[PDB]
Amino acid sequence: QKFNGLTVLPPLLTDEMIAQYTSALLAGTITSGWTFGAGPALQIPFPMQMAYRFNGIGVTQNVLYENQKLIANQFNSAIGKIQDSLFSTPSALGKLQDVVNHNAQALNTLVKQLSSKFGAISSVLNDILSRLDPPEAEVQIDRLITGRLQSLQTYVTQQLIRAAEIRASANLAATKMSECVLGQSKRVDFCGKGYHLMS
Amino acid sequence: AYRFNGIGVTQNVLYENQKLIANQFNSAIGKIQDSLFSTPSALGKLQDVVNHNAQALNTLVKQLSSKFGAISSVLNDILSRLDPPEAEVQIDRLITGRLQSLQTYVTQQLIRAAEIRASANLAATKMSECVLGQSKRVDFCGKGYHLMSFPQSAPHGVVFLHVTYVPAQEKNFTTAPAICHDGKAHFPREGVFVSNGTHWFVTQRNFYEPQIITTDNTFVSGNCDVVIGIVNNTVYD
Amino acid sequence: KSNKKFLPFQQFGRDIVDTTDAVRDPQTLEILDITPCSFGGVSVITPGTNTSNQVAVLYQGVNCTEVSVAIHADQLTPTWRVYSTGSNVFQTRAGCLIGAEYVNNSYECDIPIGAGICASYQTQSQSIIAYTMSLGAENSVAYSNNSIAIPTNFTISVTTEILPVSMTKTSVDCTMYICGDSTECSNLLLQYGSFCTQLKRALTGIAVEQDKNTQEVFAQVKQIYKTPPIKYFGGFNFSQILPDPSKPSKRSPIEDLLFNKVTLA
Amino acid sequence: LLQYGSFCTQLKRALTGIAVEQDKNTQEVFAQVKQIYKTPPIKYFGGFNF
Ligand SMILES: *[C@@H]1O[C@H](CO)[C@@H](O[C@@H]2O[C@H](CO)[C@@H](O)[C@H](O)[C@H]2NC(C)=O)[C@H](O)[C@H]1NC(C)=O
Ligand SMILES: *[C@@H]1O[C@H](CO)[C@@H](O[C@@H]2O[C@H](CO)[C@@H](O)[C@H](O)[C@H]2NC(C)=O)[C@H](O)[C@H]1NC(C)=O
Ligand SMILES: *[C@@H]1O[C@H](CO)[C@@H](O[C@@H]2O[C@H](CO)[C@@H](O)[C@H](O)[C@H]2NC(C)=O)[C@H](O)[C@H]1NC(C)=O
Ligand SMILES: *[C@@H]1O[C@H](CO)[C@@H](O)[C@H](O)[C@H]1NC(C)=O
Ligand SMILES: *[C@@H]1O[C@H](CO)[C@@H](O)[C@H](O)[C@H]1NC(C)=O
Ligand SMILES: *[C@@H]1O[C@H](CO)[C@@H](O)[C@H](O)[C@H]1NC(C)=O
Ligand SMILES: *[C@@H]1O[C@H](CO)[C@@H](O)[C@H](O)[C@H]1NC(C)=O
Ligand SMILES: *[C@@H]1O[C@H](CO)[C@@H](O)[C@H](O)[C@H]1NC(C)=O
Ligand SMILES: *[C@@H]1O[C@H](CO)[C@@H](O)[C@H](O)[C@H]1NC(C)=O
Ligand SMILES: *[C@@H]1O[C@H](CO)[C@@H](O)[C@H](O)[C@H]1NC(C)=O
Repeated sequence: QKFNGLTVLPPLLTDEMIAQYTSALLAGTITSGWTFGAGPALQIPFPMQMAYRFNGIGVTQNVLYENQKLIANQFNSAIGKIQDSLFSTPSALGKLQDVVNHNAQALNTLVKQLSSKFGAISSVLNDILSRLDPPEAEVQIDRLITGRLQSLQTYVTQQLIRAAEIRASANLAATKMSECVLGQSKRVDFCGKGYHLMS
Repeated sequence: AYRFNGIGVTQNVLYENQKLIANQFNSAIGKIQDSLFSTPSALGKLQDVVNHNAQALNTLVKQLSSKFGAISSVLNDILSRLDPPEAEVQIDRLITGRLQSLQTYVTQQLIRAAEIRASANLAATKMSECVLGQSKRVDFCGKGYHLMSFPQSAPHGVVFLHVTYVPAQEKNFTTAPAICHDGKAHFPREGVFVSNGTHWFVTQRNFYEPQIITTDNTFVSGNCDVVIGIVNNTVYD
Repeated sequence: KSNKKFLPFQQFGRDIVDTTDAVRDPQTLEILDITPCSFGGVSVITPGTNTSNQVAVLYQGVNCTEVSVAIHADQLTPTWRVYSTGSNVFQTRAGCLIGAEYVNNSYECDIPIGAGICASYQTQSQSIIAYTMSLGAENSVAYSNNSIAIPTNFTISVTTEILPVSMTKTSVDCTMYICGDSTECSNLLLQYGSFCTQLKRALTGIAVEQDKNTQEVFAQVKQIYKTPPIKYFGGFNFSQILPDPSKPSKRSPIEDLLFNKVTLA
Repeated sequence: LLQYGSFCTQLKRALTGIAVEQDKNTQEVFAQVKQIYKTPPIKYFGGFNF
């Protein structure tokens, strides 16, 4: 309801722009391999890039050149199963839902904290002002002031502590984007389980 | 030469372009001083720490002139113009306000120290992996193919100079996955089959250097009726 | 007017946050919805004062018709008002923007505003313009299934990275800060327990960690290695990063520039 | 409330810093490349289906 002095600001990048960035990354990695992450993009046919990657994990090229059709079929089926796996699993995106839930909960608590009395006659300033004289109203107003200041301080400290963790997660995601999408990784279990090919 | 071999280029390239490589390195080092000398927001990361610390200290000191709902913000006059039974009713409010100020300052300092520690851990990892060795992680020690790095010290921080190799002046070619000869398929040992329009060579991947196709730089391992896109030519023994 | 089905015995109406949102008129039984009057934040967009004195104003989270109506009736609290030409008011998802002319070119972002909108100072005379941010140059790679591209030359490039390591170590005395040198204040403060011991412990831990950070980053090696007196390395020149013996502090030229570039009771 | 000092300036500074960092996170993760690459009109890649 726009709350009481609380507002939400829109992010600088819209969803379309993020989709455009993702599309550019996909096109680059499909038509160039890993060359475009280190300089100008150099074209190469896709089966030859797959041969390069098999050579990178320790297998010779003739294996792929002789099992090309089988490898393509396996890749197609594996991609096809992902949509079904994500389509019918309830707790699939709990990590992304937790952020929204926590933010909504914190805002709701902050708003609800406005109906407390903190040991005063009323939680409304208007009636305190309309039924008391100035020398006696401040003795009630200051208690509300102290309580509401404490509520704001608690909210801000919690927000800072959550922002630190979000930043750590974003740093990890950026490292993964650099090392698993723009190249082929040799670190174990960093870009999936098995011998990494691409992402 | 060892480092060029580490990024996938043979040694003769450096041994034949030594003077050019040295000149390029000298010019690149020369430009860094000018780039840092005439850029205003170059060291904002190091300046932000100083600014934040000074701001926090100034706020803490300035918080001492508040009244917190008392007659005065000075203890001396409160003590000099009131009797003991009535002075504590004013002193306790100042006590509570100043305690709250100290608590806020300390919590903020802890939260900032955590982030500084994370940054220092990252810097130590970079010092180990980019200065004491050659790295293969992409975009960890600069943009390009990593060669080496040099450290320099700065107030409250460190500066890394990364040296990288970047390809240039590309050309387009016709390629094939294998060569058919005498009913046998041939794949390159390391490199790629390339064609300039009429003749076929084998070259290394990151630098154009055509060679004659021979049984010394290929292996047979198969037949000619399975590979898709195979091109048939001659292989000299 | 309200469309709430009040049972014949209620008077007020609340919501989840527990604030009044509906009421009944005593003299004529009728349900009235109550909505708060418009409020929000104000942002000021300016280039440097070295450049010009023109500004633009953003009213956050509001439609432009309401701000125009409030201005015409003189009901808006910030008394100052921008000239509001008929062609320099724009509506964005961040709010109402007054004082900038919207063009339909795309540039790199200069001053962020909102959902993809940026502002800049352009000579087009000089003025402030608003536009949609550009993501980059368009490129398409010539993909084919028998064509490859191979480089024929190279470049040696050098780049920089700056990282913070440590911060300032400070200490605070409780009694001096809170009570000065008053004995009555100290006796009163003694009744609050042991907050000051915790404060001292926290600050001391921070200082020790500050020293440990620098130790971990810089004390990598165990030997002090020295470079030979003759500085010939096959044509490579390291003079800009090696220590300079003429000056007293024995720093490289780049280190001197860095230490003079940072400005600090 | 004016008698309590400057807690509100600190609160505003903290929230503003949080918001700016929120924008910087997305910028660092997603704006990796400098060119906008496009895929060819004919989508044949040797039997792989994207
Ligand atoms: C690879 O690039 C270098 C750097 O541009 C080329 O060297 C330049 O060549 C031009 C043409 O003769 C000269 O005008 C420049 O003075 C050279 N630069 C330097 C630093 O010496 C080099 O010729 C290129 N190699 C090839 C095979 O084209
Ligand atoms: C290594 O580089 C430095 C810096 O460019 C060279 O020092 C310059 O030398 C020239 C010619 O002697 C002088 O005109 C400049 O004033 C020097 N610059 C500075 C900052 O002193 C140095 O000569 C180079 N090393 C070699 C062996 O040539
Ligand atoms: C790539 O995969 C998609 C998805 O499986 C294929 O699209 C399907 O094509 C069949 C036959 O034309 C249709 O019956 C399905 O309804 C399509 N699915 C969807 C979601 O549209 C597509 O044909 C494949 N590409 C090629 C070249 O075969
Ligand atoms: C190679 O030829 C293709 C097809 O015309 C062209 O698009 C590409 O730009 C060429 N490569 C170079 C480096 O000129
Ligand atoms: C391709 O290389 C062969 C080998 O020497 C040469 O004879 C021929 O002229 C070259 N063709 C072109 C177009 O450069
Ligand atoms: C060599 O290649 C040509 C063209 O693809 C083909 O017609 C011919 O049959 C091949 N040689 C043999 C012995 O099959
Ligand atoms: C009092 O107000 C009610 C509400 O409109 C009205 O129905 C009624 O006729 C009024 N009676 C008198 C005496 O004013
Ligand atoms: C904002 O103003 C425009 C211009 O009159 C109007 O068409 C639109 O309905 C308004 N929207 C809101 C939410 O007030
Ligand atoms: C800007 O882009 C083109 C210019 O020809 C036009 O179609 C579009 O409507 C313009 N946007 C405006 C005028 O707001
Ligand atoms: C790729 O090969 C197919 C053969 O199935 C051919 O029709 C197509 O033209 C080739 N791609 C291009 C860009 O020519």
